[PDB]
Amino acid sequence: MRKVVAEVSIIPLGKGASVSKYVKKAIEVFKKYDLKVETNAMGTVLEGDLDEILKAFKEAHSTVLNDVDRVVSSLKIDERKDKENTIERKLKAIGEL
Amino acid sequence: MRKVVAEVSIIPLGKGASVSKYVKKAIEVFKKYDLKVETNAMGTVLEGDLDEILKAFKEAHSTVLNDVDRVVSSLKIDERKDKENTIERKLKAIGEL
Amino acid sequence: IFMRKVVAEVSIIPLGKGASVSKYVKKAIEVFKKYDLKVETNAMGTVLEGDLDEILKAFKEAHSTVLNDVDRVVSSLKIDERKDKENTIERKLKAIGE
Amino acid sequence: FMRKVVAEVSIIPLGKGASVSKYVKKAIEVFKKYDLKVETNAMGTVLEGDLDEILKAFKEAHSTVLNDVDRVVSSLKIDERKDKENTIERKLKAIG
Repeated sequence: MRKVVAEVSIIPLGKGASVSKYVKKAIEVFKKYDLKVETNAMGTVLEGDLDEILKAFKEAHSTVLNDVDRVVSSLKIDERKDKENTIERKLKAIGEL
Repeated sequence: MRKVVAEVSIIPLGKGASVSKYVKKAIEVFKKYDLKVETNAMGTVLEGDLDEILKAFKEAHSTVLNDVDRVVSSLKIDERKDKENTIERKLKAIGEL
Repeated sequence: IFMRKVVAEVSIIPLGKGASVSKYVKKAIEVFKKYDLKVETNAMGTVLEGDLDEILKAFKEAHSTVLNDVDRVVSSLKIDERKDKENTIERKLKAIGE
Repeated sequence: FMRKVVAEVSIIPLGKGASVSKYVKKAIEVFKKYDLKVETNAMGTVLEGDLDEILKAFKEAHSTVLNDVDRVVSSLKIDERKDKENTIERKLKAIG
């Protein structure tokens, strides 16, 4: 287990401004993995194994691409080896929990 | 009032992995403006006038830079003309409210 | 005083109908050329060098120009600023041996 | 089975003294070990090649830099389309 905190956004192009079903489809993929999932208005934060996050990201990106012609997906990872890599700690450290 | 939804992250390249202090300074800066501020584990989501968000972004970036030698800040704007640009609608649209 | 130099990268994603957005990407780039900035376009975004306020204004105009033709646009601006060294594309690339 | 995509990556180490060029250079050397076209710019590195290879390269680059510091924030952005080839060349030509 190599825990990290990440943020992902899967954006489909060519379908117009209303793409909520695609964003929802991606979130469903993340939930299939052993990850804590916190969705916000601009993306989804994930907490879990680095490899699992990488697999989930690829699957989320691919599942949306299956229904559209083009997708721009972003993955940001924040990992430190001196403290626990969790969403709770991160939030508590800045008074957002 | 040209409302948009955005996500920002201000990362200082000074001290080690310890930078929660700077993250908090930025959040407080945003809250001085007439913006809805929703912070998550990987950044802060903002809702409000575009010009106000740009101003806030610059100040937040600057306030953190005042204490360190280098800062890498990110601003992502999501704006549409067919529906209201609110955090509430975005979350409701994907069933995450 | 009239120059607070930084290096930045901008990418604009239009969410419209049809497969291809190069037309809008091109439009945004043309906007950058109206400001006193060094412009280095790559396959995933555009790198800019110049005054922070000018980059912010250029960013807003680029985003707005594309939004003029589509219903929704997701635009990204990343700023890299340091006070211990010069903020230029040149120094960044030479430092990397590129 | 090739699945070509274009991506951009930035590996940013936290806590070492504003100057992190040696770490950025290290990440770049890692990308070069993969069969990917590598085009570095002042704010990141653009990659072209197989998706899995890019994901692996991203992981290894992030990990290599993390080996020398306490914290690293790495970003990966993928742009993939099914209606046209996924090359840096085409993307650049399409926009002049």
